[PDB]
Amino acid sequence: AQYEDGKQYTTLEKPVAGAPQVLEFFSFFCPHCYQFEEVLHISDNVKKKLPEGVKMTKYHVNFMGGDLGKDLTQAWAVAMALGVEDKVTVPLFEGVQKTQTIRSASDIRDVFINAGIKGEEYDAAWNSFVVKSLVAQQEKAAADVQLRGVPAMFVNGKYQLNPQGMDTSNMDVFVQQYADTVKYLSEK
Repeated sequence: AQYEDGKQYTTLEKPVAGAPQVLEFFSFFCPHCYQFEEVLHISDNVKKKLPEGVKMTKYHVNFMGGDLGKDLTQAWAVAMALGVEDKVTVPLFEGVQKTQTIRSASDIRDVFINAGIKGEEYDAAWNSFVVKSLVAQQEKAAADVQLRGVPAMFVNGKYQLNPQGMDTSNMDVFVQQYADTVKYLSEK
């Protein structure tokens, strides 16, 4: 077949019930994640090819970057709670990996302030139980699939993308193969 288990994707031998339809994991410390998001725009090209009625979820992970890594998982929870993912993703990635100006929770907070989120609003969210539950959801989802590396994408808690079985000579062509594969898995 054109799409085969074990080449463009793998099947979880332990399928996760009630998992989000399309679930992406990343870390702001993850170099391939910077490429995925800032250069390839994987999330965006996938969403644009998803069937109607299929929603996309993206979660941060703790297992890179130590203390600051967990702070970023909580910050990403704040981003999700406030609905400002599309304003803070680029400066968080560039702050960690490009300028290396993010070294503390306060530096993370500066990114949101510069993005126009009010200090009181950020602080209230940071300390909120709604954000605590969002941190919990992120941790649970990664735990459900025994997650050990990023970037990663899962479809219906059943299938996991396998980009290493793909031609990367042309970045455009790789991205569309990735997206077409997610669409195929979504219709399975």
